[PDB]
Amino acid sequence: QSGKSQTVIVGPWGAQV
Amino acid sequence: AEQSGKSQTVIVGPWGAQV
Amino acid sequence: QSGKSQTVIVGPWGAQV
Amino acid sequence: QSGKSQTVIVGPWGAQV
Amino acid sequence: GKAFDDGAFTGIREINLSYNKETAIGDFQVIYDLNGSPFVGQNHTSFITGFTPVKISLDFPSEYIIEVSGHTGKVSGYVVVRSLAFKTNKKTYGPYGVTSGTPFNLPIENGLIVGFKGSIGYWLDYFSMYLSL
Amino acid sequence: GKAFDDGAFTGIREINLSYNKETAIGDFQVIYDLNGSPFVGQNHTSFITGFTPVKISLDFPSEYIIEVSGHTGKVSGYVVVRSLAFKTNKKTYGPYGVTSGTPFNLPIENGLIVGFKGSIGYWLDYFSMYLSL
Amino acid sequence: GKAFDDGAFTGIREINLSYNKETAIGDFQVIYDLNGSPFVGQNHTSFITGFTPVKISLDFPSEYIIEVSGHTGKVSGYVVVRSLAFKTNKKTYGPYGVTSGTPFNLPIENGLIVGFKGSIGYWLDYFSMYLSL
Amino acid sequence: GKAFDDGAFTGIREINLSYNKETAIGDFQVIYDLNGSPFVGQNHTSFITGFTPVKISLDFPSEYIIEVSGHTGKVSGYVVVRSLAFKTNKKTYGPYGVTSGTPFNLPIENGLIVGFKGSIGYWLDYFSMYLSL
Ligand SMILES: OC[C@H]1O[C@@H](O)[C@H](O)[C@@H](O)[C@H]1O
Ligand SMILES: OC[C@H]1O[C@@H](O)[C@H](O)[C@@H](O)[C@H]1O
Ligand SMILES: OC[C@H]1O[C@@H](O)[C@H](O)[C@@H](O)[C@H]1O
Ligand SMILES: OC[C@H]1O[C@@H](O)[C@H](O)[C@@H](O)[C@H]1O
Repeated sequence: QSGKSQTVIVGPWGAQV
Repeated sequence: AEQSGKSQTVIVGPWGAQV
Repeated sequence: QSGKSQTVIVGPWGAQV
Repeated sequence: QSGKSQTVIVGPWGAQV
Repeated sequence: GKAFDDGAFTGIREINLSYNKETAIGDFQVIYDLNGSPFVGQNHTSFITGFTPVKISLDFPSEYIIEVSGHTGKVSGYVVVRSLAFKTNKKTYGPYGVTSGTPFNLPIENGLIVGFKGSIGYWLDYFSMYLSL
Repeated sequence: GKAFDDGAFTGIREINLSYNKETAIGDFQVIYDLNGSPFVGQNHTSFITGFTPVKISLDFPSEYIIEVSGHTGKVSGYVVVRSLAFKTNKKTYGPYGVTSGTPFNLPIENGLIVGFKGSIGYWLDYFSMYLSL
Repeated sequence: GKAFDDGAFTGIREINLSYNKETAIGDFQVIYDLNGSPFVGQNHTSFITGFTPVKISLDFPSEYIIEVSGHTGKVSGYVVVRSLAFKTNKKTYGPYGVTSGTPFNLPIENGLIVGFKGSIGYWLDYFSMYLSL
Repeated sequence: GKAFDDGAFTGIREINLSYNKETAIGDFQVIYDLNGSPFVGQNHTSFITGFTPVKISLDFPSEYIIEVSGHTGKVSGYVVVRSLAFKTNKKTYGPYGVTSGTPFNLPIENGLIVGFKGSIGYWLDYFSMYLSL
């Protein structure tokens, strides 16, 4: 457990790094 | 939740025919 | 449809208005 | 991360093993 | 006790439990909603009999649990779940069992209960609840 | 087409789809994970045949989808899903179908795909995905 | 009393509350985490004075709350929160206040407290907590 | 380019971006909602100037983004975000920039965008979006 809230993230769009 | 007895989920889309 | 994020809320403990 | 979804869990109430 | 964990679903349709007015909660089983159809959970059974069964049939999805409460305390030297009560937006079901010991209560202001896990020996040893939006 | 909605689950174990290299995606079916056991989703079938079937069997739970991509465009006057590709943390499955038309892509940086909905007539008309943590 | 609602954040850095060993909880204020930086919540203050302050400075993010407990009961005719205790994965803070009345406790098996709301008059009338993954 | 990450909030009130009609997106900044009050995100800036600014002021919360679309492609050898369009339940803002290259689009059937992250050098290299219920 990180102690920090999590959310869904979509992406990235653009350069792939 | 504070409305319906049915769980919710993020939904993305639709891709394809737009109806 | 509210435009605002929502979260699970548990409670209240204490007086019940 | 894992390939399995997760949800909030509250508890346990009762014996604390 | 024997641990159990139903996991998470999209709602609750029916709870089948048993209790004894001298001891504690015994058997516990749930019919969940899964994407609009019933999903029948495993029956989690006490090692013993002598319990009184009760069927809590909810008017899903109009009716849903908004508070779960009960008592924990020692029976025959074991800390167990002695009573349970389920309050919905329509009605209260229970209390079932013995309302003595340490009370607990979980009111839900926003969200839904969508799963149960726990352990049952002679009696329900403990339980936890899955919550979601 | 005939609409479908599988709803949401706890993960994905297998995707069974069919395609035709001259037209588009046809059949679509998913074996989901439901709290650690397979849940066999309904077969969603094209009105016609002549498709090539493919079985995408994932090493669940170590392997999971991290990007879904494809193409949409007109076949016989209907806007449909012409190609699909599923990228996991292990490898790429696809593309299946015809990679012509407007591309789309959904990379998932944090989270999981846990459900599909859509519609199929002659071909897959459209689809959407359920996402969760 | 005067209602308050801090809303939801990324985590908790510090809780500053006050209590009286003959009555109940008084003042309540929280320093939240907001995407890696402190966010100072409004000071929610009792209508009266005479309380003893305590500062709960958590080692965020490695230290986080895993159980909140306390008591509710009547003071001068009003149902109020008489005591609070915060258990983290490192230590226990409290109980603060009067440990008499009806106990409550919220253990969190999976998830995080990320917000508080409630009401304060002479004393903390009630409170609720925002939960997330 | 320089990575940025605003983290997650309650909603979106205003997007301030800049663009050049011969290259791509440049500067990017967001005023979020945080529990009913504005939170001003950091200004993320291109390494260069010559951009045209636009202010996208949403009627939060009744107006919210339901689809984000745009193009990616090469500018001076670098893959960058060449255009952006933001569709709300009220209207469409954009496209801003150069509408050529590989299109992308993210329609949201259920949920909300509550944060942005990415990287900016000469131009916006890439971006991702935080989604919630
Ligand atoms: O239910 C109370 C107890 O019941 C016994 O049968 C079991 O061996 C114990 O582990 C405990 O579960
Ligand atoms: O899939 C393409 C089309 O297939 C037809 O059979 C159907 O009637 C149309 O509504 C559309 O679904
Ligand atoms: O805190 C206990 C009470 O305190 C009083 O000052 C207030 O008028 C009541 O509404 C109630 O809040
Ligand atoms: O934006 C396009 C490029 O801009 C440059 O200034 C930077 O050095 C590259 O890493 C890349 O970000």
